[PDB]
Amino acid sequence: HHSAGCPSQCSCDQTLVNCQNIRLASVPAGIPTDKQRLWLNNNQITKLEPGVFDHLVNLQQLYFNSNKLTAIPTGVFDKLTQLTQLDLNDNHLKSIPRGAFDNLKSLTHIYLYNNPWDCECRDIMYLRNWVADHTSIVMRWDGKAVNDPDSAKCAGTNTPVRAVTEASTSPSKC
Repeated sequence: HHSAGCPSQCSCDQTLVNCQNIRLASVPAGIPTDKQRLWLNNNQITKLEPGVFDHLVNLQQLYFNSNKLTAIPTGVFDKLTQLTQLDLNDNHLKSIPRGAFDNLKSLTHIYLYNNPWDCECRDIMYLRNWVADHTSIVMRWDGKAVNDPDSAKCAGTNTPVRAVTEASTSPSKC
């Protein structure tokens, strides 16, 4: 008999696929394409499969904070041209691949804080430049969203990623 599109581990609103807080180790199959909001935060997702969000073209809000991501496939957000809010805080990200955010032209809020950004490695230069060119959308949460471009910080030293000088980075320390 006919059932709803919703992943069975998750809960669904008219506008929201709520998959937060359910100890997921991977992104569930069958996320409906007509929803504008996806919460995958506070899980234990360690990887994003290439192509996972490609059909989710109407998505406006994607929360993926407090997971265990160590890398982002370069083209993973390519189809999310409507996306206005993206939360990646509290993952294990070390850098963003060059051009990863190229197609995210509607973003008003991106959250990047509490990731071990590796500022000794020259791969950090894409994120450095991107933050520096989009400071008005870099946000941290403190009750409400607060615009703070210094909130993406280098692992260990806590210096802002956007202040990193290329000369302090190395291509062989990666």
